Formats: sequence, C-alpha cells, structure tokens
Amino acid sequence: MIMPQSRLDVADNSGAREIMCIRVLNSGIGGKGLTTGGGGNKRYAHVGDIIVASVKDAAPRGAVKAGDVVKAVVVRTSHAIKRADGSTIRFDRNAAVIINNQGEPRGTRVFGPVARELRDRRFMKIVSLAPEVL
Amino acid sequence: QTHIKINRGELLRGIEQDHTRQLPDFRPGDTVRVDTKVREGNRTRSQAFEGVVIAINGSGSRKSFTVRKISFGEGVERVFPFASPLVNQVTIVERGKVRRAKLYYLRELRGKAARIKS
Amino acid sequence: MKGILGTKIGMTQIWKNDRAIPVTVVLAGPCPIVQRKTAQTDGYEAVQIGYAPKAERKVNKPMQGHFAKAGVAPTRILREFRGFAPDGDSVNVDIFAEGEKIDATGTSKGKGTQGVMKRWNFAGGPASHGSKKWHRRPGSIGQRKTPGRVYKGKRMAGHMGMERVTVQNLEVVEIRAGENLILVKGAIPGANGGLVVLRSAAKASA
Amino acid sequence: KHPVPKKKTSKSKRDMRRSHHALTAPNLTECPQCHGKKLSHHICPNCGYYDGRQVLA
Amino acid sequence: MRHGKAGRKLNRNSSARVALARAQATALLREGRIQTTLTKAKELRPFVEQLITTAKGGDLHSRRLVAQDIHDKDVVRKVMDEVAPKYAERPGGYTRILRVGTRRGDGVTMALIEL
RNA sequence: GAUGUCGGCUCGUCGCAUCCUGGGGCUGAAGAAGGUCCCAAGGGUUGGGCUGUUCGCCCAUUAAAGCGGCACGCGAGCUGGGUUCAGAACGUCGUGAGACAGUUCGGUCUCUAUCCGCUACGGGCGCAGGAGAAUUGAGGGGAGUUGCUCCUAGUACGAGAGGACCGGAGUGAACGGACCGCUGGUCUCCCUGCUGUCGUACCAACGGCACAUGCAGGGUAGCUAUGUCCGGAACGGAUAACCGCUGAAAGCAUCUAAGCGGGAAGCCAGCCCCAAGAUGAGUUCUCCCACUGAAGGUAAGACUCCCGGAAGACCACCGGGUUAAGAGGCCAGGCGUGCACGCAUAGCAAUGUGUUCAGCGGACUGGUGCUCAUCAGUCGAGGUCUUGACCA
RNA sequence: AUUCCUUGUCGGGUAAGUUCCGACCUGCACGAAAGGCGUAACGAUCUGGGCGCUGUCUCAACGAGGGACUCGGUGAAAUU
RNA sequence: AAGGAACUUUGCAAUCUCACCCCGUAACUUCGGAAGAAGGGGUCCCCACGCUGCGUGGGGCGCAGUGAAUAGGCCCAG
Ligand SMILES: CC[C@H]1OC(=O)/C=C/[C@H](C)[C@@H](O[C@@H]2O[C@H](C)C[C@H](N(C)C)[C@H]2O)[C@@H](C)C[C@@H](C)C(=O)/C=C/[C@H]2O[C@@H]2[C@@H]1CO[C@@H]1O[C@H](C)[C@@H](O)[C@@H](OC)[C@H]1OC
Ligand SMILES: [Ca+2]
Ligand SMILES: [Ca+2]
Ligand SMILES: [Ca+2]
Ligand SMILES: [K+]
Ligand SMILES: [Mg+2]
Ligand SMILES: [Mg+2]
Ligand SMILES: [Mg+2]
Ligand SMILES: [Mg+2]
Ligand SMILES: [Mg+2]
Ligand SMILES: [Mg+2]
Ligand SMILES: [Mg+2]
Ligand SMILES: [Mg+2]
Ligand SMILES: [Mg+2]
Ligand SMILES: [Mg+2]
Ligand SMILES: [Mg+2]
Ligand SMILES: [Mg+2]
Ligand SMILES: [Mg+2]
Ligand SMILES: [Mg+2]
Ligand SMILES: [Mg+2]
Ligand SMILES: [Mg+2]
Ligand SMILES: [Mg+2]
Ligand SMILES: [Mg+2]
Ligand SMILES: [Mg+2]
Ligand SMILES: [Mg+2]
Ligand SMILES: [Mg+2]
Ligand SMILES: [Mg+2]
Ligand SMILES: [Mg+2]
Ligand SMILES: [Mg+2]
Ligand SMILES: [Mg+2]
Ligand SMILES: [Mg+2]
Ligand SMILES: [Mg+2]
Ligand SMILES: [Mg+2]
Ligand SMILES: [Mg+2]
Ligand SMILES: [Mg+2]
Ligand SMILES: [Mg+2]
Ligand SMILES: [Mg+2]
Ligand SMILES: [Mg+2]
Ligand SMILES: [Mg+2]
Ligand SMILES: [Mg+2]
Ligand SMILES: [Mg+2]
Ligand SMILES: [Mg+2]
Ligand SMILES: [Mg+2]
Ligand SMILES: [Mg+2]
Ligand SMILES: [Mg+2]
Ligand SMILES: [Mg+2]
Ligand SMILES: [Mg+2]
Ligand SMILES: [Mg+2]
Ligand SMILES: [Mg+2]
Ligand SMILES: [Mg+2]
Ligand SMILES: [Mg+2]
Ligand SMILES: [Mg+2]
Ligand SMILES: [Mg+2]
Ligand SMILES: [Mg+2]
Ligand SMILES: [Mg+2]
Ligand SMILES: [Mg+2]
Ligand SMILES: [Mg+2]
Ligand SMILES: [Mg+2]
Ligand SMILES: [Mg+2]
Ligand SMILES: [Mg+2]
Ligand SMILES: [Mg+2]
Ligand SMILES: [Mg+2]
Ligand SMILES: [Mg+2]
Ligand SMILES: [Mg+2]
Ligand SMILES: [Mg+2]
Ligand SMILES: [Mg+2]
Ligand SMILES: [Mg+2]
Ligand SMILES: [Mg+2]
Ligand SMILES: [Mg+2]
Ligand SMILES: [Mg+2]
Ligand SMILES: [Mg+2]
Ligand SMILES: [Mg+2]
Ligand SMILES: [Mg+2]
Ligand SMILES: [Mg+2]
Ligand SMILES: [Mg+2]
Ligand SMILES: [Mg+2]
Ligand SMILES: [Mg+2]
Ligand SMILES: [Mg+2]
Ligand SMILES: [Mg+2]
Ligand SMILES: [Mg+2]
Ligand SMILES: [Mg+2]
Ligand SMILES: [Mg+2]
Ligand SMILES: [Mg+2]
Ligand SMILES: [Mg+2]
Ligand SMILES: [Mg+2]
Ligand SMILES: [Mg+2]
Ligand SMILES: [Mg+2]
Ligand SMILES: [Mg+2]
Ligand SMILES: [Mg+2]
Ligand SMILES: [Mg+2]
Ligand SMILES: [Mg+2]
Ligand SMILES: [Mg+2]
Repeated sequence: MIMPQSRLDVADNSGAREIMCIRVLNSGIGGKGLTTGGGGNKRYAHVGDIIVASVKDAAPRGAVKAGDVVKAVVVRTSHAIKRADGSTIRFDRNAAVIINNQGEPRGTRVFGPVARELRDRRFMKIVSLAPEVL
Repeated sequence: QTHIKINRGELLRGIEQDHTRQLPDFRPGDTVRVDTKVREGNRTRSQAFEGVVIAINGSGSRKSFTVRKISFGEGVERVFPFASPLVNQVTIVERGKVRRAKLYYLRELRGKAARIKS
Repeated sequence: MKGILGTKIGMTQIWKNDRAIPVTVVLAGPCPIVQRKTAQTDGYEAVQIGYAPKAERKVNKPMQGHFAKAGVAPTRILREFRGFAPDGDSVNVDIFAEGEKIDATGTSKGKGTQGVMKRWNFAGGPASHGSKKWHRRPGSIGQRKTPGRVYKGKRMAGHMGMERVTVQNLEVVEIRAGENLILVKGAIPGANGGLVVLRSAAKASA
Repeated sequence: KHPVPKKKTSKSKRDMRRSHHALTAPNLTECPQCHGKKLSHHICPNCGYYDGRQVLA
Repeated sequence: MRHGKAGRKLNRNSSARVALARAQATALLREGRIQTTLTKAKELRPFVEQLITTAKGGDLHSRRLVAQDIHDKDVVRKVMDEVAPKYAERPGGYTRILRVGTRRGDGVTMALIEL
C-alpha cells in the first residue's frame, strides 16, 4: 500500500536516495519492455508494482538527480504481504529501486532484501542484484 | 438457526486435526525455521530464517508464530503457520527470559544492545 | 437441479497441495423426500425435502399428517427444489463430487437499521471545516420544482441485511461422506448454525 | 430551517391516528391459594403466595 | 449492533456499573434477600453467584479475592465462614428471583433476589 | 405582505448533436495505425499543482479522461472561498459629505416535518368454513465497464520495416455482494505493569479517584477493511445501420414492390432479489368437524405470559417453557494474560529464585436438573346462493 | 494593500505555481509630514514556503458516554 | 492497519511538543535582543561514599521512570 505523496526509500546506488510517489501504474514486463496500461485508476502499489515518482532527495555525484521524474519498482512494503502457503512478510520500512522503460535497474547494485514476489512478477534481473529474496 | 443438536467445535476439531502439526516448545527464544522455497523453478530451494519469536497466535490448524530478523540492515518479520507445508522444521537457538507474550516493543529498539535475555 | 440443505458449522484453514485455502464447513445432513410434486398433479416439477429433526411432542397434528403421508420422522424445516427428481432420500454423499462448482444460498447475517454510509456506501460529509452532518448523512435528495418529488427506488437509511443471498460458483474442496460434512472454498452467507442450501451452479460456466 | 405544520388537522384525520392508543387489559388470573386477583408469573399481591408465602403481606 | 456482547449498560458508565453490582452484592449477602428493579436483579444474579463460588475456596486466596469486591470486613466473613460452606453441596444454584408487583412513581416492575 | 445569488461538497436522474467500449458503409482502406460518415445511450468516463472560481493552463496516467438538461439540479442537506451591510486602507473621482461591477484585511447561514413524495417496520380488514405448512410467478427491482499478456503466428499482408482480423486461454484494475478462516483494527474493566493520594487500624495485600478507562502493555467473541471468496457472462429469439437470396412494375438490372436469411455493449428472455392487496386476491399437502341456544362452551390451532436469541428502535421474526439443556450458575475443555497469594530461600537492601505452563477470567465449545422458565387465562370452525356435470 | 490590459516578461521554489519571492519597467492611476524609502524588537495581524505530527484526507472502522427508541409521571411551540 | 495534507478557500479542526536540571545554539541587531533559537542528553528504586537535599560511584526492576494530573511544536521568507 503505496499511494502518491508517500515517500519511499531507494534500494540502489543510482544517485537518488528518497523518492516521493506521484503515480501508481498497473503495468509490468511483457516482451517489449514495460507494458502500458492496466487501466488508470488503481490506487495502491504493492511489491512488484511499478510506480512513477519525483526524486525528492538525491546524493550529489550519481546517475539520478533531484526533481527527476522516475519509474521505480517497490521492493519493500511495511504493509504485510501474504503467500499461497499462508506465510506473511512485513519489512520495517518502505523502499523501491529506480528503473528504466525496459524494467532494468538503473543502479549497479540493490541494497537490502527484496520480496520474492518480484521473481513472480518477472523482474528477473532486479532479483539478481539483491542480497536476499525474503 | 436450524436447531440441530450438534457439537460445533468437535466437528471443527475433526476436520482440522488433519491439518495440525506440533512443534518444539518455544516462547520468545531464538529460532532456525528451516523452510522450503520451491518457487525457484520446478525445483526445491531451501532457506532458513533465524530471529526472536515475538508472537504465538491461534489454535488448531490456525496456529502461527511471528519471528523477527534483521537482514542487511533492514528489520524484517515473518509469520509462519505451524502446519504450513513450506515450513520444513523449527529448532531453538537459545531460550530467552521475558515478561510478556508479545514483544512488540522490540520493533523500535532495533539495535544490538536492545536484545532478548537468557 | 441437484441440491440439498444443511447447517453452517464454521470456517477454518486447510492445505491442499501446499496452498492454504479457507473453507466453510457445512453439515449437509440426510434429507428425507417428503412431498414429491409433478406437473401432472401440481402444475410444476419439484421435490420437497426436510432437514433438522424435531421431537413429535413439538409437532402440529396437520404437520404430523403431512410427514406421515410419506413416512418420515418429522423435520423442523422443509424446502423445494425445482427440477430435482431423486429416489429414496437425499444424502450429501451421492450427489456432490470433489471439485464441482456449486451455488451456495443462505440468509445474510442481519445488521438492523443502518445509515447510508453502511447500507449504500455513501461518501458522507467532511468531518471538519465546520459542518454539522459531520458525517453519516445523505446530502441532497432531489432536484427542485420541475422534478417535483424524490425518486422511487431512492437510497436511504434502512434495514440492512437479513436478506436472501446466493453466492455463485463456490468450489467443493472436500466431501467427508460418512460424517455428512462438506468443505467449500470461501465464504457462504449467513451465520454459524444457520440454514444453507447447496445447489448446482446456476450458470453453466464454460 | 424551522418546519411548522401547513394546515390544521381535521378531527377525522387526527382521530384516526389515535386508532392505535388502545390500552391492553391485563390478563388477570385467579390465585389458587388467596381469594382472587393475580398477575401471571408474579406473586399474588394479597396473600403473598407464589407456592407458599414469599413477601410479607 | 451487538451479536454476542454480554452485559448491560445500566444507563451508567464503566466505573458505576461495577460499583453498583458490588454494592448490591454486599447487600444481598448481608440481608439474605433484597427487593430491587427487575433488571438490576437479573444482572445482579451471576455476579453474586460467581462471587460466592470464589468463597467456596476456603483458603486465604479466595478470601482476598472476595475482599477485593466486598469492602465490608463483616460481610466478607459472613460469606467466607457462614454461607459458602453451607452451600458446599450445591452445584451453583445459589440465587433465585421472584418478581413482585409494579410500582407507582415510575411504573417499574420490581422483584426479589434471594438465596 | 420575499421564488436566498456564484463556486465547492453530497446525492443522483435524463437527452444524444457518442469521449470509451459494441456493430456497420466509404477511404487518397496493403498490414499496422488512422480519417470520416451511418446504427447504437448498457455500462464506464482517473489522481494531482495554480485560482473562490465556473471555465482554462499545466503534472502523471488512462479504453476514455464526452456535451448538455433538471429554478445556469441540489443552502428547512453542508459549507461560505466569490459577492452584495455596517469597520478600516490604498489607487482614482469629488471643494465636501461621499463615490465605481477597482483592489485589499475583517465580518451571526434560523434544535422539533403537518400533508404529498421517499427508505424501512407494524397494526386492521379483505381474499365465501377455522387452521399448520410447501409454493406457481402476473408484475417489478438489481446487474450490464474495461485493460494487459499468451496461443493461433512472426502466419495472412507487406520490397522491407513492421505485422493482423476471426477464434481460444490467462491475469488484473475499479465497482459490487457476502464473509471473518487468513493479515490486521478495535474491543470503557478479560489479564498484567506503573505514579500521586485517600482508605480498608498498621505490615503485607487490596479497593477508590486522577475521563465521561488515571496511564501504559497485550487482547478473546463480536463488529470491521486496507483482509478473503464470488460476480459482470455462455447459449437463444426479434432487431438498428448495414449485408445478402429468390424477383417484378421495363423480354436488362435491382436486398423490395409480395415474401425470405444474416446482423450490435442496445430490445425481449436467460442470472440474482421482491412479488397473489396479481380485490383477477392463484395452486398443492395435511388437520378439526358438523355443537348448543347474530351469539355462546368448544375441536384443530393460536395468542397472552415467562426465559433467551448471530432477530431487532418498537413492533415484527426464531428458539425453549418440567414428556424440559432455553438461559444463568456449576464442571470440564479452548482461548487471553504471563507465573498469583502465602511460605521458603539468597542478598545490608532495591530485588532475584522456587513452590508455579502458575494465579486470575466477558462475550468460546460441550456436559450437568443447582436457579428461573410456576400457575394458569384470552381468543378460535360450523361453512350463501345460481347454474352445469357426475353418482345418489 | 495603488497595475486596467494581466496568469505582463524572465528567474526562484513545485512533478506541475493565476498565489508567493526576486529582478525589469510600457507607473491605465507611486512619491516625499493626507510624509518617501529603510529598519532590530514586538503581533490571538495578513500572505507564501518548509520540518515535525497527525482521521484533514484515500476511507472509513471499532469502542465509550449524553440524546434519539420503549414504559410509567407532568406536557409546550411556531403554524393552520 | 499502510499512507501522511493527497483534505481544503485556508493544516480550519485535531494531533505533535510540554515541567525542572545539563550540554549547545544562526542570519540579523538600535549591542538590550533575537532566545525557551534550533538541537541533544538526564528524570525511578536500593546501597556505599562526600558535601549544608544534592552530587560521585556501584547494583535493581519495567515497554515506559516530570510512569497518573497540570506545563511551548518549530523554522525560512514577505
Ligand atoms: C441565527 C439564528 C437567528 O436567525 C437570524 O439571525 C436570521 C435568520 C433569517 C435567515 C433572516 O431571514 C432571511 O432574511 C433575508 C434578508 C431574506 C431571506 N430569504 C428567504 C430571501 C430570509 O431567509 C432574517 C433577516 C429574518 C427574520 C427571521 C428575523 O429577523 C430573525 C431574527 C433572529 O432571531 C433569529 C435567530 C435567533 O438567534 C439570535 O441570535 C442572537 C445572536 C442570540 O443572542 C439570540 O437571542 C437574543 C437570537 O437573537 C434574536
Ligand atoms: Ca409524518
Ligand atoms: Ca412518556
Ligand atoms: Ca502506524
Ligand atoms: K475467531
Ligand atoms: Mg447447543
Ligand atoms: Mg519482557
Ligand atoms: Mg442483528
Ligand atoms: Mg469521511
Ligand atoms: Mg408533478
Ligand atoms: Mg435554508
Ligand atoms: Mg435514561
Ligand atoms: Mg433482613
Ligand atoms: Mg472456579
Ligand atoms: Mg472481577
Ligand atoms: Mg406569501
Ligand atoms: Mg417564504
Ligand atoms: Mg442576485
Ligand atoms: Mg444517433
Ligand atoms: Mg468502429
Ligand atoms: Mg487496418
Ligand atoms: Mg482533473
Ligand atoms: Mg451531468
Ligand atoms: Mg440561464
Ligand atoms: Mg443553482
Ligand atoms: Mg432546497
Ligand atoms: Mg466572505
Ligand atoms: Mg482631491
Ligand atoms: Mg479575525
Ligand atoms: Mg469568515
Ligand atoms: Mg443541532
Ligand atoms: Mg433537543
Ligand atoms: Mg367459489
Ligand atoms: Mg381454507
Ligand atoms: Mg416476470
Ligand atoms: Mg401493482
Ligand atoms: Mg509454430
Ligand atoms: Mg512462438
Ligand atoms: Mg512472405
Ligand atoms: Mg480476440
Ligand atoms: Mg472489495
Ligand atoms: Mg459491501
Ligand atoms: Mg482478530
Ligand atoms: Mg483494570
Ligand atoms: Mg502496604
Ligand atoms: Mg495490591
Ligand atoms: Mg472517594
Ligand atoms: Mg474527589
Ligand atoms: Mg488524560
Ligand atoms: Mg488499553
Ligand atoms: Mg439479384
Ligand atoms: Mg429481416
Ligand atoms: Mg437472428
Ligand atoms: Mg446478444
Ligand atoms: Mg460484456
Ligand atoms: Mg371475489
Ligand atoms: Mg359465532
Ligand atoms: Mg386447546
Ligand atoms: Mg416465541
Ligand atoms: Mg413457543
Ligand atoms: Mg421445578
Ligand atoms: Mg438429561
Ligand atoms: Mg478455565
Ligand atoms: Mg536475609
Ligand atoms: Mg454454556
Ligand atoms: Mg488584477
Ligand atoms: Mg522551475
Ligand atoms: Mg513563474
Ligand atoms: Mg490554494
Ligand atoms: Mg487570496
Ligand atoms: Mg514583485
Ligand atoms: Mg500614497
Ligand atoms: Mg508629506
Ligand atoms: Mg504612514
Ligand atoms: Mg516602506
Ligand atoms: Mg497587542
Ligand atoms: Mg504559514
Ligand atoms: Mg503546497
Ligand atoms: Mg459504532
Ligand atoms: Mg404527577
Ligand atoms: Mg396555541
Ligand atoms: Mg513524515
Ligand atoms: Mg482537491
Ligand atoms: Mg492541495
Ligand atoms: Mg483567512
Ligand atoms: Mg489550529
Ligand atoms: Mg555579526
Ligand atoms: Mg549575543
Ligand atoms: Mg522572529
Ligand atoms: Mg529492561
Ligand atoms: Mg532508562
Ligand atoms: Mg506523569
């Protein structure tokens, strides 16, 4: 449950370190890079959901500067996330990893763990930079 | 309504012992939940989760425990149904001395010296 | 066509091939075939059928004659199923299978007189910026002179719940045949202990 | 604001509200022990019985 | 709505509906029977009835549990030493209600609660 | 002798000159993507910055971000930013008092619904005897949105780049119904911790007040969403624009002049809910019978009264009422809190340890005749006539 | 607080700024005790932004108490 | 719950902060002030030691020690 205005933390070494949401999309990877669409009224981002976001606060030196409109994917909800077995996960803090219109990450590494759902949701290479799934 | 004379809980208990699994006694010790991640292809990966246990909940096929770890500098909790087929088994790293049944207060202590006893 | 009656026992957790699946448990107890109604005699095709047993001191003489006509120890409840033309009596076992979709009808747990925010999802008013009707209340109800009235079928505070409700296409997780139990994926309308009618899917979903 | 009634009500129309103000007679019963007067599932007020004496009177 | 709540507001707040039932329980045990509104008697029953099952314990713990609801040391000794031992045969039927007439100031049906 | 004004909010409902989706003709229509006209009003039509704004510009998305009507819909429904009462200021006009549809800061929006309309719920009578139950469905309401991906298929088409219709499968969004197993919320006294003070003579141990819980920490049932399950349909019939078959008025040609087939998110039906006050009052099963003198005792059956209820403002509805487990208590179990009091021990003590997975206990599952459902009263049939048939 | 045209033009802040800050000046219609420009401190003054925190909101829920409901007692009003 | 002004004319309302001790505090200034700037730390119980209820130390319990009540939200710019 991310919605616009909600700041997130950034899980990558691309220069940004603090993005504010600005839009919640409903698209994903689909053989031509990112799909468009899903409708235009979905109101909460879950892990594995793409969002758009302004880059409020960024590290000097580094590939993404403040004010940049950006398409991150969220990797860490404080909101709980449930599995088909019945397992639940929750992380203490909300965080996302900025990407580009192929879905590839923009930094050279991910920081902290990432939800296993990104593997379902086909972000095959953000999972690769990730120290742990779960 | 429909006032059949019947023991309701007994009928619930009887379609539920078949989905109940008993675990080693713990309270909030420390724990290795050696578990299963078959989401990795058609093959079965194994992973393990080790942290302080902060809650027991429910009864019968509804029992769950809440463990709480810190991976890579970011606090994480997780909730395991005892009779989940993705919980292979559980064992106690080390017993802890505590005065509650919950430990929610541990969430905002989040630091090395703010740690469960013995 | 196929149907039977039962009581709503409760809702628990259960695994099937390693995926948790909430289930409502229903007692689909044996159902005697009381009255049997043909179009040739009664102008339409259906079968009457009964459920909770009832001690005969508690029974009307006319109802005793109705059950005695067929030869059935009297039951507290009776219902009809159109098109269902069985033979013998109606056990849970024989007429359902693992994995049929089936419609599940029951009587909604009833919630009294409710406001428009609960009964109909109204927005209700701002809770600040000075405004009595600080929530809860319906707003405008009409236009003005040249509609002249308020609309029929309008939406306003009323008796919410306590209604008949079908739920389409619930899945049959398990049949424990001998005990007359039946597990069913998801949530049947009603309350524990209540009457429920399990029936074929009304829609032949492809 | 301030709703107020529009015309006076007719004697006919007001009396047919009151169509429902009829008091229900108590269903009284005869005390098997005292002389008479008793209200059901209650003590007999005169003698005090409710199978023997209860209240003092 | 209230699909399974038990208990009564007695057009009274939390602090009072206890200090009622404590004060009424003290009088029933101090008097054997009392006469009160039919409703307060219906709520008074299970509280006093549980309270004397506490005293059927005999030991000091049960005495001090009774003491935290009943602050008159005499009635405490009466229930603890006189009545509860008298009832130690008695699977819980320790109270009955009769309901008397109907009063005249407010027209409220009233009733007896006795042992 | 008063029809309250802009804008916002809240509720909707209607037109179609259709923004999306659906079906068609022509195209300077290869495909793909479009243009434009015809039919189509079922449903859908996003969140934000600036401004009182309506409009409009921008942000970021969308299938789409339609136009209007309903006193420029809606102030006995709410605001009160704009404006249009007194104060005050600037600019400008006026010698002045004062002044403009110029700006600017401030500035009382009136507890009780009588009738109709509307949402829910009863009472009466009616429905040619008095009753307990099961129902047909006249008729009426609800619902109706859409994307993305995959197979067909890198196929038809196209120099290439690109790249389909048709048919089939999967997964969402928003909406809605139900539900509480799951994840959480709350659970005003169910459990525990804590401070000041007052009390139970003192110690120990407890109670009150500090909120209408003193504060904190958890929390069962219930209720609840952000939580979960299900849905929108498939098939059919008649159609719109349109597409065709047989074919004349004209030995040609023509979808038409008789006639006939196809053809939409629309119409009717199918899905869910109400429904015989459908006064046209329907059908079926079962019961009580033919009493006495419009009545009165009674049958079948109900009600009144009590004890309760996942029913509920009241009524109504369901269950139990001694041939009784209905509710409470009591027993056992669950679940919640988290190891009681007392005693012993260790320590100068604060405290620690043991006895003790202890103690305590709302609403949960059963069992149990300890409590109360005692006694009893009040109602409630004798069935109109006419015509037809069939047996008397 | 004066500017009609006007959301003047550039820049700042914002993802986006008719508001606001800074320049510019073409001042409809500033201007020197109806005082002109400045000023630290002061302000229940007015205007714009930021941090913190929040049921203000997405989008409402559950709980409490006082009314609203029921019964016994007393029993109005505007209006017609 | 997750979110945190997305509400709105306006953060209006309602949070937040809160008392005393210690450390530390900017532009700018009429050299007084801005200033309680901002910020960070302490707060209970026992014992021993020094001093005139403090202080130094050691130990103890709780999620928490102005343990409940009274008792600032702050900053930049006009
Ligand atoms: C807020 C409550 C008070 O309502 C008003 O102020 C004004 C109400 C209405 C709306 C308005 O009518 C409107 O007029 C417009 C010009 C036209 C309009 N359209 C229909 C076209 C019409 O709607 C009035 C001018 C007309 C009339 C009734 C009247 O003059 C009323 C006088 C006031 O008493 C009342 C009320 C009592 O509250 C008072 O409040 C004070 C502060 C307290 O001290 C109280 O005790 C002393 C009490 O003082 C009396
Ligand atoms: Ca009325
Ligand atoms: Ca009254
Ligand atoms: Ca929170
Ligand atoms: K439960
Ligand atoms: Mg039972
Ligand atoms: Mg602890
Ligand atoms: Mg209810
Ligand atoms: Mg609201
Ligand atoms: Mg009219
Ligand atoms: Mg008005
Ligand atoms: Mg009262
Ligand atoms: Mg006496
Ligand atoms: Mg006991
Ligand atoms: Mg108690
Ligand atoms: Mg007039
Ligand atoms: Mg008027
Ligand atoms: Mg005007
Ligand atoms: Mg048209
Ligand atoms: Mg088209
Ligand atoms: Mg094309
Ligand atoms: Mg918009
Ligand atoms: Mg409109
Ligand atoms: Mg006009
Ligand atoms: Mg208007
Ligand atoms: Mg009006
Ligand atoms: Mg104003
Ligand atoms: Mg002049
Ligand atoms: Mg003011
Ligand atoms: Mg004002
Ligand atoms: Mg009011
Ligand atoms: Mg009032
Ligand atoms: Mg007839
Ligand atoms: Mg009849
Ligand atoms: Mg019909
Ligand atoms: Mg009609
Ligand atoms: Mg192939
Ligand atoms: Mg292929
Ligand atoms: Mg080719
Ligand atoms: Mg297709
Ligand atoms: Mg939903
Ligand atoms: Mg709903
Ligand atoms: Mg819960
Ligand atoms: Mg308490
Ligand atoms: Mg003491
Ligand atoms: Mg104590
Ligand atoms: Mg006192
Ligand atoms: Mg006092
Ligand atoms: Mg307080
Ligand atoms: Mg609490
Ligand atoms: Mg032809
Ligand atoms: Mg045709
Ligand atoms: Mg056809
Ligand atoms: Mg069709
Ligand atoms: Mg469709
Ligand atoms: Mg008739
Ligand atoms: Mg008669
Ligand atoms: Mg009888
Ligand atoms: Mg009843
Ligand atoms: Mg009964
Ligand atoms: Mg008896
Ligand atoms: Mg028995
Ligand atoms: Mg127990
Ligand atoms: Mg010692
Ligand atoms: Mg019980
Ligand atoms: Mg201007
Ligand atoms: Mg800029
Ligand atoms: Mg600008
Ligand atoms: Mg604004
Ligand atoms: Mg303004
Ligand atoms: Mg300027
Ligand atoms: Mg001047
Ligand atoms: Mg001058
Ligand atoms: Mg001056
Ligand atoms: Mg100046
Ligand atoms: Mg002043
Ligand atoms: Mg400000
Ligand atoms: Mg802003
Ligand atoms: Mg409520
Ligand atoms: Mg009087
Ligand atoms: Mg008068
Ligand atoms: Mg924040
Ligand atoms: Mg807005
Ligand atoms: Mg805003
Ligand atoms: Mg203002
Ligand atoms: Mg304020
Ligand atoms: Mg200096
Ligand atoms: Mg200085
Ligand atoms: Mg200042
Ligand atoms: Mg500690
Ligand atoms: Mg501390
Ligand atoms: Mg305090």
